Amino acid sequence: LYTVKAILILDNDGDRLFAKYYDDTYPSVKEQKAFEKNIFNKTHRTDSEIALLEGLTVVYKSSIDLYFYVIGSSYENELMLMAVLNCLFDSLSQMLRKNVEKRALLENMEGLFLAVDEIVDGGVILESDPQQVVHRVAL
Amino acid sequence: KWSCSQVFEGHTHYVMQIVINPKDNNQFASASLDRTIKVWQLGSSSPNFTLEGHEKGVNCIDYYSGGDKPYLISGADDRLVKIWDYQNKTCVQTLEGHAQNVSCASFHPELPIIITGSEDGTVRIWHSS
Amino acid sequence: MRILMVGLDGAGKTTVLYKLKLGEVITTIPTIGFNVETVQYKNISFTVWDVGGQDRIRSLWRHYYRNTEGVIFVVDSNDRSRIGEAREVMQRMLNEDELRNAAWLVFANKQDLPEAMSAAEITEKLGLHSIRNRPWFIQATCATSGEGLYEGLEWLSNS
Amino acid sequence: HLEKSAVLQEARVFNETPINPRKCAHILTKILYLINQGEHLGTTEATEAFFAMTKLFQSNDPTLRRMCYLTIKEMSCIAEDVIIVTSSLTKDMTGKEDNYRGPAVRALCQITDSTMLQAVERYMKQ
Repeated sequence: LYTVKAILILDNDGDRLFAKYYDDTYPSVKEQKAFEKNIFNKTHRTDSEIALLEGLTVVYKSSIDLYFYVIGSSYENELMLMAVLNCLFDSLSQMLRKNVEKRALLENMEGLFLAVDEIVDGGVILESDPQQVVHRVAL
Repeated sequence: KWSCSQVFEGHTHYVMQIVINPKDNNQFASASLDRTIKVWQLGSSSPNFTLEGHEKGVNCIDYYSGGDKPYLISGADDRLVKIWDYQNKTCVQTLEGHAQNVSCASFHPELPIIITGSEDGTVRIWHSS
Repeated sequence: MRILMVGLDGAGKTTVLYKLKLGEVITTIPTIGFNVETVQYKNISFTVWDVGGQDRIRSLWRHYYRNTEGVIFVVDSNDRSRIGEAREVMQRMLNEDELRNAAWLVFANKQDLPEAMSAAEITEKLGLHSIRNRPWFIQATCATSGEGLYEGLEWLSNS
Repeated sequence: HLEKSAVLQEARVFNETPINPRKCAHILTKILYLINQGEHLGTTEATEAFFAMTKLFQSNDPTLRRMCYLTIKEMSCIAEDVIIVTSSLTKDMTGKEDNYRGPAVRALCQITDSTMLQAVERYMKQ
């Protein structure tokens, strides 16, 4: 039981606006931020549903001032990961009552924290239905 | 010589069945068509607590027997027998009962089943797991 | 009004609480933890913290001391072997700074049992007469009947 | 954004009489923020904050319940006398609605150990 390695929603530098680690491989801030900077540097300023970083398929999207991440295994493809990443974007948008930017996330830090935990649970994909997550969470 | 020891006043409807709890014989429950089964003590005329065991009146009350089994069952004419835990006070599960008003329902002690009867002439046995 | 109700295991603390809240005599399990409930009596809303009396939990009561306006100490009047132990627990409880001004109400309980010690007997054994620093009262109770319970809530409300 | 010390500290009021679902839920959000933003909790204040929160489980509000699940898992390992929160989680877990159901099992089971395993089983089977 494992698909998603980690989820990060990063500003346009790779610094932690947010990350919640569905791996046990980053718990300390220094390394959680390093990871975040690492994934953001590869993936950014080339938007696609694919990136390969650290031998893992990284699926990412972007907004005005954020890049949104799911990191998962590379034995899969973008599309499986993408379903998590689409939930992540979508659910935060509907939850916060505003599209994902740094402003929406900061506006409601609580909605963001709770919403992401419903999407991924210890690296298993707990939820992937944006609607379900949003009802499930209370602001 | 069958003097009236105590009178219990609590039930506001037709008291269909009475059973004695086997963990305290001083306790019994009575089922009445008032949508409750009320657990009473001998000492107390009044029911010392009420359970709302069914929704269309309670025909029967039974305990699931034993030294470590606090259970009630309710049967009702809503076609259904309901299992309740008297310790936790929640309704453990609902049993389909019969395809017509459940006349009575009881617990088998040894076997994990509930045996119910209905006015459709049918008896059904349900696995209690 | 904030109330902490403690006593040794099996004294009748939860029975008391749910008699008060539900007018019902429930079938208890040992409380590994607390129960907390709000009870209305005569325009007062008592928030009662019933904290389990077995050893592991007994070690934890001190977290519930702070903010306590009154203390209900339940005693099983029928258990003579453990009365000294009750006395020991209660005495050092009386030394607790967070419990310093809290009203002290002892319930001598299971008064319904034939050999139950009397409230006077219990008062001597628990050393209640020697409390001069705050309000105390002892009340014979039977939590199953409800006897003495509201006399307790009454006394307490007059802190 | 935040300072871990101030937020871990002010949480201690829950342990006494105040339960205030709004205030406590906010304070909890702040804890989740300290971790999320990237900070490390101080153990004394954490241990204290954990014992305090369990009182907050009495009040059943879906946002407060939610805060409580994430915060106890994160604070579980950097806290003492956590065992008290099991009962409160079971109480929450049986309560019908996905907000309680799913998030509680996960928070409860994480804190739950072989002694406690037995307790969660009825609710788990359901």
